[PDB]
Amino acid sequence: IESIIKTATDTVKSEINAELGVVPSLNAVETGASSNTEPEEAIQTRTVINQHGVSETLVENFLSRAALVSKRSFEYKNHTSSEARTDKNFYKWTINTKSFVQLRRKLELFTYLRFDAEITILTTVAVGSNNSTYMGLPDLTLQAMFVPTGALTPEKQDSFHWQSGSNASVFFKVSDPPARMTIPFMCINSAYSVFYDGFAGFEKNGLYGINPADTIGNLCVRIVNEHQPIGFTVTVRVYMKPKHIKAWAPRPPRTLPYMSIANANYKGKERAPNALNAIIGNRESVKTMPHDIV
Amino acid sequence: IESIIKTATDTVKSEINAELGVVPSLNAVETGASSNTEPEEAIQTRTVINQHGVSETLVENFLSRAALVSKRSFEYKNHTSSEARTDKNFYKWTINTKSFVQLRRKLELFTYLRFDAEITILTTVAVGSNNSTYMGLPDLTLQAMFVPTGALTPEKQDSFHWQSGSNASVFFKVSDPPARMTIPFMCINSAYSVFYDGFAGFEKNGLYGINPADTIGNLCVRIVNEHQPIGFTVTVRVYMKPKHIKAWAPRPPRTLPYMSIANANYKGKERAPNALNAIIGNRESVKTMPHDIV
Amino acid sequence: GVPTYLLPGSGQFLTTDDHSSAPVLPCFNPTPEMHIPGQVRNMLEVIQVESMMEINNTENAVGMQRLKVDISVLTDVDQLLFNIPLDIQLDGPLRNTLVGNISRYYTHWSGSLEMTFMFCGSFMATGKLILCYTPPGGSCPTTRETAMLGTHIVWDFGLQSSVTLVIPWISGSHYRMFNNDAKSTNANVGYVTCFMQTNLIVPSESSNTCSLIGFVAAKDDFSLRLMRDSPDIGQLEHLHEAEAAYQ
Amino acid sequence: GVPTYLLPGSGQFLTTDDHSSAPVLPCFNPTPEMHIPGQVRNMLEVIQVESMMEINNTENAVGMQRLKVDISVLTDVDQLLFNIPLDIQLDGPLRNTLVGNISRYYTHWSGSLEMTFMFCGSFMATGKLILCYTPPGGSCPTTRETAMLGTHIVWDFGLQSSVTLVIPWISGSHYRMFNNDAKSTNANVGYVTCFMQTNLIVPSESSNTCSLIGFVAAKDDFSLRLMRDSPDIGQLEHLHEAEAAYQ
Amino acid sequence: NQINFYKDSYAASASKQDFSQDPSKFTEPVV
Amino acid sequence: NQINFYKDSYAASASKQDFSQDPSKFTEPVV
Amino acid sequence: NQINFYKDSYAASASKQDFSQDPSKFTEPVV
Amino acid sequence: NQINFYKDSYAASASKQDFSQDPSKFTEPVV
Amino acid sequence: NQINFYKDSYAASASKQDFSQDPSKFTEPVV
Repeated sequence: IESIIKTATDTVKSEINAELGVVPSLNAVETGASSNTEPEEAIQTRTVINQHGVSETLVENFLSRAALVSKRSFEYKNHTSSEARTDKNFYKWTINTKSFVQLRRKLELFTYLRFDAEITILTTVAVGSNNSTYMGLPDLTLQAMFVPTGALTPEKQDSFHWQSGSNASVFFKVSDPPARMTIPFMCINSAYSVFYDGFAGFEKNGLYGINPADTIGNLCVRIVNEHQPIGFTVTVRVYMKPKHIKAWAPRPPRTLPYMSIANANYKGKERAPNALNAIIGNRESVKTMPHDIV
Repeated sequence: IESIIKTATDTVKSEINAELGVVPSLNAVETGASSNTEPEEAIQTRTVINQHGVSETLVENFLSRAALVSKRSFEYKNHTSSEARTDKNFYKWTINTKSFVQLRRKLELFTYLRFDAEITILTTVAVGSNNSTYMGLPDLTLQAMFVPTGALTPEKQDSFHWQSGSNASVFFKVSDPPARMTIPFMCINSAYSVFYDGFAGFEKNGLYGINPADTIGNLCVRIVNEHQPIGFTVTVRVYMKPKHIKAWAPRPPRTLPYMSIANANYKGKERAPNALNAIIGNRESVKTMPHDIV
Repeated sequence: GVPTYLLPGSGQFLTTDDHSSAPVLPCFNPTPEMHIPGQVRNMLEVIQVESMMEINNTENAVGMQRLKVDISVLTDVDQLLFNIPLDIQLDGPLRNTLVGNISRYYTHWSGSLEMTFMFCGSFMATGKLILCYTPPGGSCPTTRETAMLGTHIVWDFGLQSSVTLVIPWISGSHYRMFNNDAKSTNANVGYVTCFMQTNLIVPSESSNTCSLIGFVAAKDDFSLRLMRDSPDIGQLEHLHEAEAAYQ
Repeated sequence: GVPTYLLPGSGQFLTTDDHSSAPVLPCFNPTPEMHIPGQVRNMLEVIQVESMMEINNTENAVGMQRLKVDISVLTDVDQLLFNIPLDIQLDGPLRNTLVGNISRYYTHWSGSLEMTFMFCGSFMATGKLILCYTPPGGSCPTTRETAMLGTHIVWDFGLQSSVTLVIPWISGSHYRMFNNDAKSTNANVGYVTCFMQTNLIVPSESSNTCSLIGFVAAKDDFSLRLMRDSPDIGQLEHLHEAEAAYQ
Repeated sequence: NQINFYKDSYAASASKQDFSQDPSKFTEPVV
Repeated sequence: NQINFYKDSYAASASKQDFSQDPSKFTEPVV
Repeated sequence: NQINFYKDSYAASASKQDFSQDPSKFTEPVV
Repeated sequence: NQINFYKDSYAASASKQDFSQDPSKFTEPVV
Repeated sequence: NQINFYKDSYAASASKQDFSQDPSKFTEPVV
């Protein structure tokens, strides 16, 4: 407790400490992690002043890396002519922390996470394969509107829900710096429960793990410009940088590959490593050293 | 009165308050809203310190959201060749608070509103469907000139009223950040009367609700560049962010769908919710719970 | 100063941004403020004012009959007079209020909800109403003995002719979400079930079908975050005198 | 001020950049902090906690048998019980730990690694284990007399039933790289080779195949730089309920 | 926190600091 | 080193200065 | 409120602060 | 009025302030 | 003359001010 240490702690000089009645290396794992330090036993250490880095491995600095949370490549054409389910020059994305396994595993080291989401939207335009000719990349103004969870989301590109009188929207060009915005810590609880051992509704048919409090919202991203005669694959990549991190109850890292966004269902690879019956790639025996120096 | 409260007010601990001769929960609705608080009666509350958010639900913060007020998609071609009524590479828009129902309903919660209008113009270029080929999006410089209400508005793209010697105009490119300007609070009265129970002129044939004092002006938006051989649908989206809000006489929110920009005429949907005879979607009975937990 | 690198959030149009923008008239003095009455500087000033709940909410009730609930002389005790779902952010009897419609401009809300019921019967119409807000987790109580276990208040009409059932703020989270599902733990609020306590007794020359107007307001402990567009209004088509404000 | 020239690093999107960006709600007050237990402000708070090493690491060991090593009553002295490669950033028995998985979010690491072995046998099961971390430069010691020249500890089970072999920080550089090669000078760490010292003696009514659970944590001298994406997880395909969080 | 470099007071940032509120105008407009 | 010019405290720079840490919550959660 | 970073006084902002006025030059040019 | 943020003195603004002049070098180069 | 607005000391300007030099390390490495 009350440690405001800014570097790695230095070790002191250790002599021969063969004292009867006390032994530091003998501990109890059945209490917690052991307190046997380096100059206490098992090594006759020297006094080395430790000036090593700690600010980089801060939980803030651990989780303040802008990693991808929504890579959606939607076509930009006459979608109103003949499309059924595909994204009609717009997509409503439920803002989840779980779409990409890197930042999902990074935030899933902790049970609770209070952070503001620095959402940076990097949108790229490519020409779709139907046109098969470049003809220039157009400067496209895009609207990303943060709709609250469960509120009324637009259904069209010109759906008249894009006025953003009360909803917060950001207009940004593709020939511009990427859209940097800060979604607040908007959870109704005092942290985002990255895991939820419970159900959303008071009925028994609710979904497991989907607390709507920790659901951030819905980024509805559209092209503000009307349709071009040429279709364009607009690949919008929302990277979320979690900032002002306050973390609680650290957890085992996710070892098996993720299967679903909604839950923590597990199925390992068909052989080790990261398999269901064997997280680590198997050695020949207990007495066999892999990558032994020869 | 004299409350400069910055958070939600905390409740105090409440014991059994069965006192004869006084009863807090018994009030008079025939005076106003009741003053029976939580620790007074009907609950034995605990002292919970309330640190909840108030700055987000400030009337300033409620109405300082840049919502759409003028989405006009006008063609950019040889309009002078053969067009009759359509917008000849320019449009004069009477700046009204009432074009889009989101920000219209937001400002129509209050009778009076003193604000400066942060007009942000996000203009998008799309290729019109007659050309049916991309060929690049051109960088178009647009002039938005704020003409006073009733003053001389231009009639052409090169109408010689675009000199803006006295009128205030903003020149802005489509390959640029959107045009951020602040129209002042320019009403001849000390607030914008969002509703007007009166007529504009001293004659009896005036229009009801159109006070020219609360009419902000006329944004005449044109392409400064001369016509291209390719026509372009220029969709200019004026979003108005009302800033320095001072609000007066709060009102019922508009429940029925809006019919006209000019007046507050009403016609609900063909069945509830938001219908003329039933604003709320109907239940089965008074004793029937919709979405009851089962 | 001179060395300036553009941020990733530069050149974008945020809706909720607060940066100072350019004037159009370089020396415009506005008309000075007069003291217009009722200066509104926060939504809580509008929030704590009572507003009629649409308690009846039934297809035979047309207009005026929806804002009141007709409570009648019952021949037997322990019937549900009415039950009100307290989804202030979802479509219900609390939607068409100040607190419901204004809180639907937000996704997250908190605070106690005062609910004042005014008995609009005759003076000689006597009766006790028991109004029980039930915390979420179970079904809506259709019987009084399951209802009085929650936050219940017993109200004799008398001379004051109105009561305030203050719905307290009991929730696991600090706020309650909108989330478009009324079954959720962070969205379901409870059920205000009003029952007969000692039956409504009227004279024969007074109307047996008495009427009750309920209201929901809040207290100063109310709070709102995560502003969103309200689904009460909606534009599927450009209204009249639009494209005539352009011509 | 007014004269501003754009830097070469202007308009770019750095992942690790820390510039303040725009709010979306202009007056959003978040819900206030409650004292949730276990506030984690640095990775070293998670780093120095013990976590099971996958010592067995063998194909016959399925699941539960991998996190323990079955030490048996040997008929002869001076056999290797097990040897653990200490590549905390490479796939091995130290990979599936707090320190291994969290240090694989970094390329450079430093500090002493505590390794606590808890004897999960019977009370009457007696035996001395000699655990020898060997500094890199040579082969893994398969014999005890080549192993005790390094950092060796002798452990009698007794009442405490657990020992901590603290692997010291002896390296030429200040940090050790990941570098994807376990043979390298700046990546190979040493070998923790555990041997019988005075053999494991159990009674006939106790289990001869006793079991040992080892753990690696670190001390407060641990440190991590050059954050990278961990190879423990990997996305070759968009998971389930993605494209259903969009629909 | 204000970058109002223009000469007009109406051109400033949206002043979300008017925390003074009087609900007794609308809640209790009596006596 | 902070260019937080916006009116919200949540919009500030990523505060990589919380050097206070207590490993005894998780290492030694005893007595 | 002035971001005049150039070395010429004529390059400054439009000085809309010359509130001194004398209408008696043109209204009452007598005695 | 100088926004010289670079570390070299030669990179500064054009110093149009050297008002000292001596015409008697060239007008009267006598005695 | 330094516009180091980032939170890392390694991100600063190229410090061309280390004028201290010791040539006797390499010129006269004797006695």
